[PDB]
Amino acid sequence: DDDIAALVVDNGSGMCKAGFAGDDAPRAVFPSIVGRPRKDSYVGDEAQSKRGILTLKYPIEHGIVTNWDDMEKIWHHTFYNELRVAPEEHPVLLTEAPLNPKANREKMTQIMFETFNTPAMYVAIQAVLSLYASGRTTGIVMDSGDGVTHTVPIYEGYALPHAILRLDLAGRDLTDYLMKILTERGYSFTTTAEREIVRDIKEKLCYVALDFEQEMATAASSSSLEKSYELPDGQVITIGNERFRCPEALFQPSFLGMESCGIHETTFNSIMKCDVDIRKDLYANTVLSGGTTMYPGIADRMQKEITALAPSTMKIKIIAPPERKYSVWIGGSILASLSTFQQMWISKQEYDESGPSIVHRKCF
Amino acid sequence: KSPNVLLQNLCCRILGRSEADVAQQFQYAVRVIGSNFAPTVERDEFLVAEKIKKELIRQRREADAALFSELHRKLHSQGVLKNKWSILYLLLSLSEDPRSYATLFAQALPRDAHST
Amino acid sequence: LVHRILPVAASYSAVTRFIEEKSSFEYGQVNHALAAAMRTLVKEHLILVSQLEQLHRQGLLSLQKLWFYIQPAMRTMDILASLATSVDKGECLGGSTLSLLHDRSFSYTGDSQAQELCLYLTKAASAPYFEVLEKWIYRGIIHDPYSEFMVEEHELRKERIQEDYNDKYWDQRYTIVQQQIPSFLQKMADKILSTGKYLNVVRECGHDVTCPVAKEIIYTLKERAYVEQIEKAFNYASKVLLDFLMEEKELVAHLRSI
Amino acid sequence: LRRLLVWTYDPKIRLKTLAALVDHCQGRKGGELASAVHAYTKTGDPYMRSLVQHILSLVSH
Amino acid sequence: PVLSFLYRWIYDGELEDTYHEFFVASDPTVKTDRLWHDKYTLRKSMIPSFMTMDQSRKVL
Amino acid sequence: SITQLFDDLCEALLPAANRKRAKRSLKKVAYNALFTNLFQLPARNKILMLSFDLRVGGLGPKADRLEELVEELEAVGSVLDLLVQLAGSGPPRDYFLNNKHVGRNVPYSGYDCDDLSVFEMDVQSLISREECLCHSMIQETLQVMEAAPGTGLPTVGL
Amino acid sequence: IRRYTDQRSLDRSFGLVGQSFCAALHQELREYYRLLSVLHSQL
Amino acid sequence: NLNAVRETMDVLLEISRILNTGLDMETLSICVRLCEQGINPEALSSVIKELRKATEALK
Repeated sequence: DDDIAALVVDNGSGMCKAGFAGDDAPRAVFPSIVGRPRKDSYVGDEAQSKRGILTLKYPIEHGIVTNWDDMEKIWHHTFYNELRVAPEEHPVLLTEAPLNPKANREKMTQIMFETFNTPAMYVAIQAVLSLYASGRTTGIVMDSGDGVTHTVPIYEGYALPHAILRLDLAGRDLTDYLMKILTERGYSFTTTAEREIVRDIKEKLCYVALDFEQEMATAASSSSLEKSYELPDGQVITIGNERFRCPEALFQPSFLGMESCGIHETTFNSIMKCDVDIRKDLYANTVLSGGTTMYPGIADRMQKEITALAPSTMKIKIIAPPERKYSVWIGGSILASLSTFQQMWISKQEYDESGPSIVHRKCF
Repeated sequence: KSPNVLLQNLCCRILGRSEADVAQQFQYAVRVIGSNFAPTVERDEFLVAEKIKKELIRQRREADAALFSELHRKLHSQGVLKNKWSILYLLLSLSEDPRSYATLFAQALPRDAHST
Repeated sequence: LVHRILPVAASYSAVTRFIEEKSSFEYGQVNHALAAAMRTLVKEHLILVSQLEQLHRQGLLSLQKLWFYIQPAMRTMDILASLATSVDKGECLGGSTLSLLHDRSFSYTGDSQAQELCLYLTKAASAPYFEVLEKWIYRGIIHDPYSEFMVEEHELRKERIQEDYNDKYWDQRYTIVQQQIPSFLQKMADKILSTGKYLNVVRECGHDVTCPVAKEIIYTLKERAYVEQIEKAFNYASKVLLDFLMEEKELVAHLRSI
Repeated sequence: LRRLLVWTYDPKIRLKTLAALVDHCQGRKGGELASAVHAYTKTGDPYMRSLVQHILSLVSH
Repeated sequence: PVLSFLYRWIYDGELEDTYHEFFVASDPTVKTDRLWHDKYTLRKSMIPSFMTMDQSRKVL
Repeated sequence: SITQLFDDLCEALLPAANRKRAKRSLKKVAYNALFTNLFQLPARNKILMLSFDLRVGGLGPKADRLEELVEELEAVGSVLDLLVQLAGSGPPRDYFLNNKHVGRNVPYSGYDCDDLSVFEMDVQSLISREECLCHSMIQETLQVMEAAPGTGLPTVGL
Repeated sequence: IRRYTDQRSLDRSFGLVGQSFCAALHQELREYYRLLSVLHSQL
Repeated sequence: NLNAVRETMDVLLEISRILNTGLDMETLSICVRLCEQGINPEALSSVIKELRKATEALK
């Protein structure tokens, strides 16, 4: 780097982002999968290409661990295969999704200190890393990915987990609803390759307009939302209207079949549960986050709903980044370069002398 | 304090309202206090003393006109005010009669005949 | 070295006589305002030469230093003596001088000291002229004390001059002087003559000096606002006279009677 | 200060005007005097004009 | 001054001097209903070298 | 993102001449000072106090112009709050004012002769520059003509 | 230089670009007098 | 609309010029877009003054 360098590892559920601290892009980006057939032991592009003779599991699915073997295996293939660094010469910063229990943090550092034995570590939350790129210590962050979603109030650089609203949203559920509605429309969908094609067309070809009603009426009378797509496979599927009708669960959640509230209702009831004195302060720097920036154009509609939420006699100061999927990454990238961050960094001595639970207090 | 915030404190004394509400009058005050701020004419407290006497003669009250003399002496006995002329001129200008003209009555020297 | 400096003293000595002389009533009304505008550089000049004299007593000024200091003066005060000599050589009063300055206002650009000097003198000089213009364009008759304005009034409407001895007063009653045209009003000059001509016969029966412009006529180089004001007045003058003539004492009745 | 010529330049011009009406108007009183100060509002220098425009405001009271 | 003359020659205006600083050489008493034919000759010595010939002929 | 625009601000205050790696390290001092404040009366009255600070130092129309320009600025709101904090953080006549020989309907006030004294300072300021020049050319050469030899030449020092 | 820029500055036939050329020349000659003024005092 | 937000920023430039800041045209465009995100200007006052000092150590 520019000083004694560190490691940054973003353990998510859509993808695993790894690399050394002080690099603005991740040095390696792998998808979030476990080995051991349904290669012999591999995580990466090749494991996702051979998904049909392997198993797919996420280590953190919503903020709970499904299997100790699974979490240690995905961490192990991140630290030893995705980067291949020596643990004595680089300390590691680990991450956990917002609203995660303290015992999970203890189990996390218990894996990291036993299977690799580094002399120093850090465990941080994701929202503090997202806000630290935004150069502030205060704001409301709406993270919406493909396996987690939280509207996180963060005040004084410490997210209060009592006021974070947890919302289970997953991109697997999106792809599931896409399969159900393509079968309702009438379409062969029973294998993995068309799942890859359908996730490709929802990430890249799918359109989200600023208004729901106007474009839906116009495309229902004559589809100007359709465009012909001829892949190199030689398959022809298109409809514009239905792929814009599918992610409606943001406004009305009962379209996807979800039981919990929609996204605007979620941040609306969350700001109802924010303190009245801190409301204007959190709104003075409100940020978009989450992986849904994979198709850009969703942002304008997100800002419109946040403007409709709070009053308009207050002039909104909304921080609007172009890219907001590498937020956890760029947080650690800036943070480990500063030497003020090293005073909250935990050594091996406090882990052995004062137990595991000190990583909950010294790192945050 | 500094004078610039002190004029605001005056704008908050006489008007009850907040200073974010009334700012047109504070703007009108800042023009007139500025650029005519410091003394530029000759100060003399004795003429102002005799004019406080002439105001109290205009009420036909001769007792407080003799009380003013010992108060005017006490102002010089202590001597902790930089401009004795200003506050007596000020208080004389702000008089109110419970119950004339000044083109026959001669004022102070301007230091426009004298070099600044 | 002392010979090198004498042009600036020569270009002072031929202006200060001018400033006194052309400030009297005989020398125009614009030569007045011109000689008064060459006072502002004498102010600069006087205080510089005074303070440089007081600086010299300490030994902080010398001859070479003085020569180096007075270089921008050597341009600006030379140009004014050249201007005064050109005014003296062909004697111009009023509008004719206002052509001469208009020549001077293009004869230098790249100096940028001998441009701004003339650019200030030009706006100074057409303050007396454009206040005769502020009456003649909005009213019927001149109040010119001299005869150096571009229009000159005559009388063919008199006690002893009948209506069949003057026919129409387009004959000689309103004329334009030859060289008192300011030489940039040439395109409007005929309309300038026609305007107060329209206005006086509506003052003759009514009172109408009213206009929708009523704006102070000013000068700037490469400005044509003092064109548009004249055009806007010229429209309303002929409009009011034509509308008055065909309504009261109409030609509609008289033509059918012919 | 160059024998005080900084301070006396526009003096000798104002005063020259105030010495001209005081020679031109000799023995005039009454309306024949307001026929002799109204002959000096017909100047072209604004310095004399704004001076006589003040003197004539004084006399017409 | 070179761009000063080009403001009377990309907008309305005609060159005036006896000391030429700009290529236009108008032809006196040709100004009639026919001046879209040759009336303004292109004289090379007052063409500036920050314009090429295709530019210094198009402005005419 | 915004983290790139802080480095663009880091590029602006750097003049062009390592020297792209000093930039990324000055970017850290920019971040260490951004969170010092984050760790630990409307807009328009703050204009009035500085307009006052002008008007006491004379020069009245200049305050009259600053108020007119912030008036159309009040007709983006967060940046004037930065502008009132930075004041002196950077580097440390016409003949229609005091003349009555020109104008069109020029008023009358008689002589003032207390700006004629600041018309002598109008010359003293010109003299204070052209004496500072003769102070800045005899010093820049006495600093080189006086030393041991080999102080104005780096190649003698090797 | 002083000879050329003085012969072409009494020319009203050198035109307004030559009068700009010359204006630049006069500006450079003023700085040449600046030096010889400072040198004059050290003598 | 981009002509109007240009002229207002031009008006913004001059009143920071006569108050004698060190900010120029490009630093003002950076600072205006940074304030539009929701960044506290009271801290930007500190980071610009520290950066201009640490710049002089390089020269």
